[PDB]
Amino acid sequence: NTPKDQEIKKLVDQNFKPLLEKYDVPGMAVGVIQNNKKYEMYYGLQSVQDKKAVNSSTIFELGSVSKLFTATAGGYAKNKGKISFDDTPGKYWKELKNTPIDQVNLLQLATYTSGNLALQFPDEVKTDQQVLTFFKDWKPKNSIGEYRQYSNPSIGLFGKVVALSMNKPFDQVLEKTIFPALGLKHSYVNVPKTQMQNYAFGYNQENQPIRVNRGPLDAAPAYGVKSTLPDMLSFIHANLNPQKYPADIQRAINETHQGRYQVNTMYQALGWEEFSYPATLQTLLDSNSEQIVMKPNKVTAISKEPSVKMYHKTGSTNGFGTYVVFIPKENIGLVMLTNKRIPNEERIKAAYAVLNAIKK
Ligand SMILES: *[B]([O])([O])[C]([C]N1[C]=C(C([O])=O)N=N1)[N]C(=O)[C]SC1=NN=C([N])S1
Repeated sequence: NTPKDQEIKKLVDQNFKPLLEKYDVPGMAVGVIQNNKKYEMYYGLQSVQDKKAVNSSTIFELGSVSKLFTATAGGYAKNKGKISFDDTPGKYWKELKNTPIDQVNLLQLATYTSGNLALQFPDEVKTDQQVLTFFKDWKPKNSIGEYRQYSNPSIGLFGKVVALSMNKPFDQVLEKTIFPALGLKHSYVNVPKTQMQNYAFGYNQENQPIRVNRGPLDAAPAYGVKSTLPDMLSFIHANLNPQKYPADIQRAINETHQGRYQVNTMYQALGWEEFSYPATLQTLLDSNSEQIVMKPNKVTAISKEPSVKMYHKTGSTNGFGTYVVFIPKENIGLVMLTNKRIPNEERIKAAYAVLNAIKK
């Protein structure tokens, strides 16, 4: 026989470890949770110049996986009566009243269906007034609610409206409310100086050490969260077992599991991307295709409400890669964290092979 932990370690060795040499990745953390049992696998260095090994205290930048905490915070404020998904941003940011952006509702902002919001804020938009001027000068292009265009400013305005409804800055909404409620003790929007020695360097395509740039404050809901592998395994555990939490946090997590519309085989939930399970590999790869990620796509109402579902989300900054995935019916999830970007298809393919080969 071979113990289950050695079986998972071998599968991660055969599928994820080759990616380090293939893409010259300094460090990697891979974690699997199955039936409430966590398995952690660390590779390489969190800092090349310091020869510091990746370990359970290593803090990675989550990139777009931050959007799952913004969605959770949004579901929390919705179930606590602070917002309604039918509300518009001008209701909470009063300066946006009687402006074109005030016709899009909060759910449409969180699911990227405003009809005229690109992937990124403009480069010059950085200060608080510049973000307000951007949304004030916003004008519609496509019919509101009909086309999904993956957008950081879109969910950034949603996260900003969520924070205003709780009378707290967004970084406090996560670090004072959502992170403590989920048991995450090493997840940050702003890493304190006492934890900087655990903050890994990220590495660009020239393997130069880099870290994320503090852009507009309203970009943190889009890609500004940093966490460790044990905290992300706890976060996957929360999505698998929402009953571990009081009602409003439990309903917040379930809110992020409810698909809102379809784009081909992809269900757009709150933050999470949802799929019928079992999913083909090409279904999961399609979700990160240039056509889905970079272009506007007409949305369709959900036809098949999936009874058996699975969810995932890719995330990247300039020097980090992330991938999270879980399947509720199999009580299993996976997290991948790297301090260098690797193609999204390689993260999806490697996790697909690991999860399907793990004996249930
Ligand atoms: B998110 O990860 O999806 C989002 C979009 N994205 C994906 C990728 C990729 O596949 O490599 N790159 N961006 N991530 C971001 O928007 C990161 S924005 C940053 N601004 N400054 C930095 N140093 S990272």
